[PDB]
Amino acid sequence: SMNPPPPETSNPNKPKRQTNQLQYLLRVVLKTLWKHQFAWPFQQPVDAVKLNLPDYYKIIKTPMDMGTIKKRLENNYYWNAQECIQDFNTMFTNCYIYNKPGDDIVLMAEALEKLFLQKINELPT
Amino acid sequence: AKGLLLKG
Ligand SMILES: [Cl-]
Ligand SMILES: [Cl-]
Ligand SMILES: [Cl-]
Ligand code: NA
Ligand code: NA
Ligand code: NA
Ligand code: NA
Ligand code: NA
Repeated sequence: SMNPPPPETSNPNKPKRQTNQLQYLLRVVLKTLWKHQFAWPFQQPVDAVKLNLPDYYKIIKTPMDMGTIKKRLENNYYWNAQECIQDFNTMFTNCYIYNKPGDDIVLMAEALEKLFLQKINELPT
Repeated sequence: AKGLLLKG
């Protein structure tokens, strides 16, 4: 019934740094992914209370969303780009796991993921 | 599905 605490976006014990690849990922999020027409269901944690999804956090034990990722980038939470890419993969996979093929939300995730992977394939360095 | 269409 209740929502879990959302994923942390800062941790005083976790080392932080800025890298040009992490800056590129933030640029991709802000310029391209955040304002995509299909972005809005991914811009914040799934609110199982509002949506009355008592099973969501029984099925999804590693939640992730683009609002969390964006804040992590803005707070320099990550040590490397791979951590951030893994968070994106987790977000997309969670959507595929909870929902079912043919759902419009799955089509939205697939389109966002296709665009994200295009941007990954253009990562600098 | 999550009922997102019902939100609005
Ligand atoms: Cl709650
Ligand atoms: Cl990096
Ligand atoms: Cl839905
Ligand atoms: Na640094
Ligand atoms: Na760097
Ligand atoms: Na549910
Ligand atoms: Na890593
Ligand atoms: Na709508």
